[PDB]
Amino acid sequence: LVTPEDVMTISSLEQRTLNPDLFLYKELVKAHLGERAASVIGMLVALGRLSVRELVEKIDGMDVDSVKTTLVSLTQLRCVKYLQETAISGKKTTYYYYNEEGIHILLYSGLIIDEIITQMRVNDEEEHKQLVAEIVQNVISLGSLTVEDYLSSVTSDSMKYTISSLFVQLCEMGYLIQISKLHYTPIEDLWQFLYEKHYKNIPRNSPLSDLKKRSQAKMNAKTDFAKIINKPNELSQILTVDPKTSLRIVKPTVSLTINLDRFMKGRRSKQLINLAKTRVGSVTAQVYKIALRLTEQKSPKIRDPLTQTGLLQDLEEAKSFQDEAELVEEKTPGLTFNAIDLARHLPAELDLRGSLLSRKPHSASLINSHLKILASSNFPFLNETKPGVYYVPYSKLMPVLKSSVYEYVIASTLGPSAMRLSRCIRDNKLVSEKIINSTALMKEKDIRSTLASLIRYNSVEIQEVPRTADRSASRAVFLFRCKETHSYNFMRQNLEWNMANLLFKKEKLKQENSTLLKKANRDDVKGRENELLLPSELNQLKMVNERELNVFARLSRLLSLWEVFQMA
Amino acid sequence: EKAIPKDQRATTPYMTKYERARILGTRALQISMNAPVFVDLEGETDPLRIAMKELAEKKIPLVIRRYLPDGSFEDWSVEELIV
Amino acid sequence: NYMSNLPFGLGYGDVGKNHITEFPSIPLPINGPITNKERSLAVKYINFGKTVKDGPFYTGSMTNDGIERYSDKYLKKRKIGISIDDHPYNLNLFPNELYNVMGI
Amino acid sequence: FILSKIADLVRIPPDQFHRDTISAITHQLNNKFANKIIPNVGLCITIYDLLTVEEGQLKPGDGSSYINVTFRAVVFKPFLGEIVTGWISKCTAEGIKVSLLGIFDDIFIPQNMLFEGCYYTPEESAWIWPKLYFDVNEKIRFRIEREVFVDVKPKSPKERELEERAQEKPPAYALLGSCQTDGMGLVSWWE
Amino acid sequence: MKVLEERNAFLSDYEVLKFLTDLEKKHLWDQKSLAALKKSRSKGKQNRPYNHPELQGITRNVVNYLSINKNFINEKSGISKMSDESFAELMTKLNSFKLFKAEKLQIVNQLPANMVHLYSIVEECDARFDEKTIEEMLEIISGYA
Amino acid sequence: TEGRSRDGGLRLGEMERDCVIAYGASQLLLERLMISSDAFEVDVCDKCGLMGYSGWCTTCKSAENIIKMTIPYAAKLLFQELLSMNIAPRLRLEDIFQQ
Amino acid sequence: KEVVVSETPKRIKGLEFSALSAADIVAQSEVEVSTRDLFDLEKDRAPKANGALDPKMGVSSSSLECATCHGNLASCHGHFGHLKLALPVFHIGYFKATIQILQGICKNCSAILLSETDKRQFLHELRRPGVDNLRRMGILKKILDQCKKQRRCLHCGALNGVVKKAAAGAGSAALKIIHDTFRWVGKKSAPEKDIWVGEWKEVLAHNPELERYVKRCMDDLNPLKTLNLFKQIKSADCELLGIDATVPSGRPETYIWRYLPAPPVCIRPSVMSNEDDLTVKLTEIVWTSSLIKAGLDKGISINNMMEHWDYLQLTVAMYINSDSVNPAMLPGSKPIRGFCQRLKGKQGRFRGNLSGKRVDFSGRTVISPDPNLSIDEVAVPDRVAKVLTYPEKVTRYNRHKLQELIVNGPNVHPGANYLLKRNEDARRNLRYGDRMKLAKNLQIGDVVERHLEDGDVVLFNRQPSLHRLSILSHYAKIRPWRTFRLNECVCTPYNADFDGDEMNLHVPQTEEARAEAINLMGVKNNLLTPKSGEPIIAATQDFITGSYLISHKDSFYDRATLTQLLSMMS
Amino acid sequence: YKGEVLGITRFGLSKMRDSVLQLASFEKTTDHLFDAAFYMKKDAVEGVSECIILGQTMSIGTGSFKVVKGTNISEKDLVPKRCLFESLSNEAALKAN
DNA sequence: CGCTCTGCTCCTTCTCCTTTCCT
DNA sequence: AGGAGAAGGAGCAGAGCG
Ligand SMILES: [Mg+2]
Ligand SMILES: [Zn+2]
Ligand SMILES: [Zn+2]
Ligand SMILES: [Zn+2]
Repeated sequence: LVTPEDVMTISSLEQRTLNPDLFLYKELVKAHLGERAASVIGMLVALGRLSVRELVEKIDGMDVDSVKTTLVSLTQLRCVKYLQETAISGKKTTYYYYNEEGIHILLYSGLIIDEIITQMRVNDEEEHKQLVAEIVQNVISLGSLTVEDYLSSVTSDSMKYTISSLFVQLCEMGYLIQISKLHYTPIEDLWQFLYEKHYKNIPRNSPLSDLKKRSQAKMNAKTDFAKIINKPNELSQILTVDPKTSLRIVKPTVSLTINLDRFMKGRRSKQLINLAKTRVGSVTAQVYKIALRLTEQKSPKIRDPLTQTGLLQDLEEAKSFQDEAELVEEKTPGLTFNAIDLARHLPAELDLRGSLLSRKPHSASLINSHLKILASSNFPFLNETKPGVYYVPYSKLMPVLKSSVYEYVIASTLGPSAMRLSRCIRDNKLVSEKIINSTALMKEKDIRSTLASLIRYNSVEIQEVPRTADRSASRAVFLFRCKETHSYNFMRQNLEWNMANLLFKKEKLKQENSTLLKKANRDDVKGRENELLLPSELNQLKMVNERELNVFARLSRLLSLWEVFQMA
Repeated sequence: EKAIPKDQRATTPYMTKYERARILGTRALQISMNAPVFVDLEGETDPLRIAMKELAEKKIPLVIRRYLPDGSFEDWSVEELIV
Repeated sequence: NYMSNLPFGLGYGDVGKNHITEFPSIPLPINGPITNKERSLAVKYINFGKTVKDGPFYTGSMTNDGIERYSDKYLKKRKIGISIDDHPYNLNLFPNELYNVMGI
Repeated sequence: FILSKIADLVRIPPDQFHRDTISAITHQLNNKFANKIIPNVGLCITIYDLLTVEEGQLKPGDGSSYINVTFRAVVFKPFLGEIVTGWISKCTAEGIKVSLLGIFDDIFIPQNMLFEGCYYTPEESAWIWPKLYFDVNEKIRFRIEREVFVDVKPKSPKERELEERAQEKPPAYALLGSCQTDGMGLVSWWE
Repeated sequence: MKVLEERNAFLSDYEVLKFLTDLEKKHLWDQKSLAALKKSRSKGKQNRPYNHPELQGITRNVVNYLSINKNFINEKSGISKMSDESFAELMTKLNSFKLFKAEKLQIVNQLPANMVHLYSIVEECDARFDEKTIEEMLEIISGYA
Repeated sequence: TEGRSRDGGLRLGEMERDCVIAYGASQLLLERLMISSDAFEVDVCDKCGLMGYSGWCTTCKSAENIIKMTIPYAAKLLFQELLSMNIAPRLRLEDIFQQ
Repeated sequence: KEVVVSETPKRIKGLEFSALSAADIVAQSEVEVSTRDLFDLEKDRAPKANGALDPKMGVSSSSLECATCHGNLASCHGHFGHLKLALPVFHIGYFKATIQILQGICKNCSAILLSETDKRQFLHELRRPGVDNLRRMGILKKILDQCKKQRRCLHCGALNGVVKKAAAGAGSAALKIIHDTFRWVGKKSAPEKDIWVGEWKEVLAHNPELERYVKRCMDDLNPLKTLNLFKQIKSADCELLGIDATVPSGRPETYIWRYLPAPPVCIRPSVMSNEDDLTVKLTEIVWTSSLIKAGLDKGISINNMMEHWDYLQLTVAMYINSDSVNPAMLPGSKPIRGFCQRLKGKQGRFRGNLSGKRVDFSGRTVISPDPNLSIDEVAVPDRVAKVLTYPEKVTRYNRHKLQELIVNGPNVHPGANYLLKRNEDARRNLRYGDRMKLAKNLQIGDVVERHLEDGDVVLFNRQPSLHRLSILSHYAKIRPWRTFRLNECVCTPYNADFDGDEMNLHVPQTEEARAEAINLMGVKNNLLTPKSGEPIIAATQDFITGSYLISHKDSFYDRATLTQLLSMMS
Repeated sequence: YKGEVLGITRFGLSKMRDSVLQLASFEKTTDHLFDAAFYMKKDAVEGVSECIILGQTMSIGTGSFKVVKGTNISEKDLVPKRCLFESLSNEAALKAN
C-alpha cells in the first residue's frame, strides 16, 4: 500500500486543486519573469481589476516601488492592460488588467519563431535565417522595438539594408504591427465608451423612440469600433513612406510588436491542412496547402472579431454576427479565387500528371479537378461562388474541425467503442438505451461500461424522465445527449491544466538540479563540461536536458491539441 | 499605542473595585510563590491577608495600565490611586 | 441490514472493498519519441525563456560582510548591473502613475 | 569575538524579586545564552552589557514580571582573515579534526586543502610528505575558508520511536579551513 | 527574540580576557578558594553568588585558553597579563604603519616575533611592504614580552 | 461525571456564568470553567490554524511552527468535530506581550 | 550543539472559517478507510488494518496503543483518516449555497450573469472600508436578484431559467436541482426551443408512451455535472458569490463531497462491545461506494446504478444531519445521532459542555439556619471539609503549619490529603507512606492539598439563578453536623426558606480566583441590590418582631436586665 | 442603536454581533457554522462568549486593565561601555586616505 | 391598439424553538 | 402547538410596441 504521506509527494493531488487559468498563467510568468511578476499576475487573475494601492494592500509586498517596477515590466511585456478613468466626484484612479493575448506570446514563443522563420522562405540563404530569427527573438524578448534601436544595436559602417530590407518584408506580411493604446485598453470598456457619446448626443425628446435610440447608438458606434479596430491591423502607411534615394523603409519613430492574430490565422491554416490530409490524396492536399497560404494574409479574424467580448451578445441577434461573418468570408475580393490563380504559386516539385484517373505541365485543367474534389468532399473544404470561383467557408468548416479533433482525442484516449457510441449519440438525438443497442450493434454491458467511462467527462449528458411526482430513480427512464458546448468546454480546461502541470514539473526539476548549472556557468557549459571530469555530473546534466526537451515537445503537441478548442 | 504623559491624564484618580480585587489577587499570587513582603507580619500565614495588610499600609509595588478604547494608555500606581 | 442490496452484475466477492487508484492510467498519444523538428523547436524554446530572464525585465527576487581588506580591493566584480531606467520606453504606452520609477 | 545586539523576552520569577533588576535579568539571560549557538550568528559566550529594559508586565495567571530587554552579547565567530592555534586529538581517514581548548571541537579542516604534499597513511603512520609530518597532541595552526550551519530536525514521532528502538549531526556549528601557505601546520616547525 | 544587529564593534581579544577575569574575581575565583574556604553567606553553606555551572565552565575554558601561551612560539600568552595602558599606547606604531585594513586586532595577540608568521598574518605581505616596516612591527609588537 | 452515585461534579450552568459575568470576575470564570472542569494542553500550528500532536504539525510536516497552549477539552473536541464536517476553523495566534 | 530555544506566550487572536480542499483532507490523514470489516477476527477482534476502527486513528480503551503516537486513551490526542468516494455527492451543509451558486452563473459557459459596470459597482459596494455582515448580506442578495433577472449570457448568449431545487419531500428527491430553461420564453421562437423540439421528436417516434411525460424533464443538475461546471467558474467573479478566491480552497468546487475525512476514534469511542452511529454510518458509506466502483466497470444497469448513487447521497446526508423525515426510502428502515445532533439542543456541545460545565471541588447538601453565624460566614460540615481541599503552596510563611497538617494527615480535620513535590509530577497520596519524614523533607516550593479550614473563601449558590445575588462569596466555618448553615439575614438574596432547600458550594482553587471572589461577591460588599439600590440583606420575621417588642414604649429595664441584654447582644 | 428597531430574537440578534461563535452558542448553531464556512466569516475573539469557549480572559470587569510592575531600574547604569578600545580600528586609516 | 414583457404585491407552503436542575 | 422567516408561485397595472 501507499500511505497518504507518500501520496502527497508522488501523485499530484496538491496541484489538482489549483484553477487551470491561474495555474498556467502564474507558472508562465514565474518561468519567464519571476516571483514578483507571478505574485501580481496571480492577484490580478484571482481578484480581477485592481489599482496600485489595492495591489499593495493585497500582496504581502507593501513596497509601492516594487509594485510599480513589476507593473512597468509587465506592461513592457504587455501581459497587462490599463484603464485610467476619472471619477466625476473628484480625482482619477487608474486600473489594471491581465492580458490573455500577452501571456500567450510566452506560451507560443517557439512556435512563433518557427512560423516567422519558415514563412519568409529564407531556406535558400543561411544568413537570412539568422537575421530573421534574431529580429523576432529580440522583439519578443523586449516587448516592443524600433528600427532605430535595432540599427543602433549593430556594428556601424555595415550594410544596414541587409538587416532592414527584411524588416519591411516582415511588416508587409503581417508578422509585425505598430503598437497603440488600443492594445492596452479593454475591449468591452472601449465598447462601453463608444456606445455612449452616441446615446448622449441624441436630441432631447427626439421623435425616435428609446428602443430606436438604443439601436441607433449601437449601429452608429459599431462603425467607429470597426474603424478603430482595423486601423492598426492593416494600415501599411508606415512602410509605404520612402525617403529619397532609398528603398521602401518603415518610419523610424513607430514602435513595432508581434501580431498574434496573423499567427493564429496561420495556425488555423495548418490545422485545416492536417485535417484535409485525412480525407483526400496527398496531391489534392498539396494544392490545398498553397490555397490556404494565399488567402492567409487577408483571412478573417480567428478567435473573434472582438465584438463578442465587447458587450452582451444580443437579445437574440448573434445572427447579425453570423450573417456578417458569411458576408465577409465570401464577398472578400482577395478571398474569392479561381483555378487560374493557383497555377502560378504551385510548387515546382509537384507534377499533377498521373494523380487523376478520368473514367473508371501545371495545367489549369488539373487544378480544377482537385478543387472539385475538395468541394465534393464531405468536409466543406472549399465552396464555389460561381463555376470556376472558389472560397473557404470558415463559418461551416470550424465546427467540423472541432468535432473531428474532439472525436479523435476520444478515440486515442478512451475506446474505439467510445468513439462509435459518442458519434452515434451525437448523430442521433435523445437516444434511449434500447435504441442505442438497435443502431449501434454492441453488447449492452460493454455499451454501459463505455457510457460510464464517457460521463466522467462532460461528453455524455443524462436526461432524466420521471414517471412519479417524486423523482425516484426506480420509476424514471433515462435518456442521453451530447451537448457539444459542455464537451469542448471541458476539453480545453483539461489540456490547459496539463500544460500548466508540465511547466511546473520542468521548473521543479530545474530548481532541484541548478547545483550543476552553477558549475556549468562557471566553466562555459557549451562543449566544455566534458573536460571538467565528473562523469556522474555529465550524465545528470544529460538526463535533465533530455527531460527538458521532452517537456517542450509534449508542450508543443498539447498546444496543437488545444488550439482548435481555443477557437470559436 | 503610545502612552498618555504624566502631566496630562484624564482618567479618574479613585481606585475601582475591579482594580482593587485584581491588585489583591495578583499580590496574593506573588506572595504565595515566595516573594519578599514589605510589612511587619505579626502572626499570619495567608498570602491574601498579607496582601490586604500591605494594601492597607500602601506598600504594594505594582502599577495599573488603563486602556482607552482607541488604544493609548495611562499608568497609575497604587500609592497614587485612593479609596 | 444495508448489506442485503446487490446488483445483478455484481457478486458479493467483487463488492465490499473501496479501491480507487488515485494514480492516472489513461495516457495521451503526445508522449511518444521525439522528432528532429520538435528537437530544434525545444532548442529555440530553451534560448527563449533564458534570454528574457537574463534580460533587464526580471523583477524576480522577492558574503557582503563589513570587514574590509585587500581581497575586496581589485576584486573582479561579478556583474555589471542593469536597471529599469536603461531601456528606452515609449511614454504614450505607459500610464502617468509609473513615470517616477522609470528614469525620466 | 564580536558583539551582537539582541532583543528578547525575559521572565523573572517572584522568588528573585529581592535581587536587583539587572542582577536577575543577567541571570535569566545567562541561563538562555550560556554556551549555546544562536542560529546564523555564531556561538554566544557571555552577556556583556544591557541597554534597554522595558517595564515588567504581568499576565492573568503567572505572577511573574515579563520584561522586554535588549543587550550586547559576546559571541565567537571568525570569518576569513583569522588564525587559530590548538592541538589535534582525534583523526580519521576522512579528514583531520583539530580541537580547541574545551570550547568546541566541531571544526573540520580537510586534508585536500592541507598544504600540498600530504596523504593518509593507513599503515598507522601519522602522515606522509614527499618531508615532515605531525601527529596527535601537537601544536598546529590553520584558517577557516567557509563557515557552514546546520539546523535540521524533522523527526516525526514515529521516526523518534523507531530510532529509540534501533538505538547523526553532532555539530550545529561547523567550520572548514585549509593549510596551504607556509607558517601553519605547526609553529615549532622553525626556530 | 529577534536579533537586531548582527555585529557591533569587534570585541578584540583584549577585553574578552578582562571581562571574564573580572567575572571570576566577582564570583567563583578559584585562585584562592581551592584552599578549602568555607565562607557562609545567606545561611545555606553555598557561600557564593551564581553557582551557575555552564557559564563558569565556559569562562574557565576561555580564560585558560587565553592564559596558555599565545602560540607564535613553543610561559604566559602575552595578552593575559597585558597592561591596559599598553594596549592604548602601542597603538601608535600600528596606526603609523598603515596596513589599510582592520587587522589591528589580529596582531595584538597572534604571531609576533617571526617573519613567516608576520608574512602569513596578511596577504601578499611581502609585496605590500618589504623595506623597513616588517622588522619595525616585529620589534614593537614583540617588545611587550 | 454526573451520576448521583459516582463523584458527580456540580454543574455551573449558563445562568450561573451569567451571574459571575455580572460581577465582573474574569479570573474566577477562568478557574471555574476551564481549570477545574477540563483544562487540556494542545499544540497548534502557527502558519495553519490546525492542532497538531507531540510537537508535530501532521499537515505541513515541519515541527517548526508549533505553539503550546491550554484550552478546554470541550473546545478541542469541538474543533475536531468541526474538521470532521467540511469546516476548517483555523486559529490565529498573537503575542500576549510586546505592548 | 545545544542550540538556543525560545518559548513566547501566545494568545488566540481570531477564528477563520473555510472548508477543506480535498488536498488538506488528504494531508490530514494517517490511513485510508478502504474495507468494510471492523475486525479481522484472526486475532480475537483485533481491528482491521484499513477499516473504520483502524488503530492508526486512535484507541477506544486504555489497554491498547494508537500506532501513530504510541499512547493509550489518555495521552493520545487523536488522528484523522480519509475516505475517497467513487462518485461526487452533495454536501447537505452547503446545499442551499450550491443552489445560490448555480442561480448566479451561466449553465453553459459558467460566466456570472452580470455586466462589467454592474459587477464593478457591486464590487465597489462590497469593499467599502466600513462594511459588516448585514451590509454584506444585503449586497450579495442584491447581486443574486440582478443575476436572476438577467436572461441571456453576455459571453455566450445561451438561455437561463429558474434554478430551483426539485421539491418533493424531506427525504425523497429532496437533494435534486432542476433547471427550468424555457420558463421565461413565452410566445417566442428561440434556437434553444427549436433544438429541444427537434431532440424530442425522435424519442416519441420510437417510444410513443413518453407523450404524457413530455412536460417536466427539466435540465437536472446531478452532482457530477454540477461539479464539472464549478471547476470552470473563473476566479475573478468568486467575490460576488461569497467566496474568497485569494487562498487555495477558496473555490466553489470545494463545497462538493469528494473526500470524507475519517474522524479520530476519540470522537467515536467503542463502549464496553458496542460501536456508535458515526462508525456504523461510515462503514455503510464504504459499502455503497465500493458497490458503485465495482459495478461501474461491470456495465450494470444505468437505471440500477443511479438508484444506488442517490442512496449514497442520503447516506452521507444522514451522517452529517438526521433530517430524512421519511426513512422508508432506506430498505433497512429518526433517532440517530449525527454530527449536527452532537452540537444542538439544551444538552449539546455549546449549551452543555462549552458555555457551562461540571466542576471539581464542589458539594451540595440541605441548609439550616444559624443566628450566631455572622453574616459573611457559612458553616461547612467537617465531613465535607475533609474532602474539599485547597492547595496551599509552601512559601516560607506557612512551612510550619503545613508540616503540622502533613503530620496530622487525612484522618484528622486539621490535616492534608495529597502532596505534590516541585520536580515530581504525580501527587503523593498521604493515606500511606510515613508522613512523619515527608513533613521533615517538605521543601519551600511544594504544594500541599489541605482540608478546608476556618476563614477559607468559598462560593455559595442557590438555583435557579435569577439575579446576580444568587451566588455570593462567604467565609468557611467548620461545624459538627451535616448541613450548610447561614445567617437568616442573608436568606433574602438566595430566596431560601429552610423547608428542604439545598445549595451548592464551590471552592476556588487559585489565589486570583479567591481574591476576586471575596472582594467582588462578598456579602458585605453586596448588601444593596443593583436593580434599585435598596437594601436586600437585612432583618427577617423574628429578628424584626423581637426588635419591635424590645423598643415598644411599654418596656422598662433595670440594670441587671439591661446588662444581661447587652451581654446577650455581644 | 443601529438605525432600526432590532428585536431580542435570533433574527434580531444578527444585528451587530457578527460573531459566529456566540450566534452558534445562542441558536441555529449548524446554520451559522455552515454559513461562516461558506462565506469565510472571519470573526475576532473579543466577546465574552468566545472568551469563555476558548478559555481566554474576558475584556470587562477585572479584565479591562493591565497590571504592570515597575522595574525600579536606574538609567545611568545602562550606557554602552568598552574600555580603552576605540584607539585602533577607525583611526587605522584616518589619514592618507 | 390589444398585444407582450417586466415587475411588483399577495399569498401559500415549510421548517425551527421554546426553564432551575438534583446529584 | 404558536410564531415568525423564507422560498416559490399567480394575478395584475404599467409601459413600449407595430
Ligand atoms: Mg423552599
Ligand atoms: Zn500546519
Ligand atoms: Zn496517537
Ligand atoms: Zn454562457
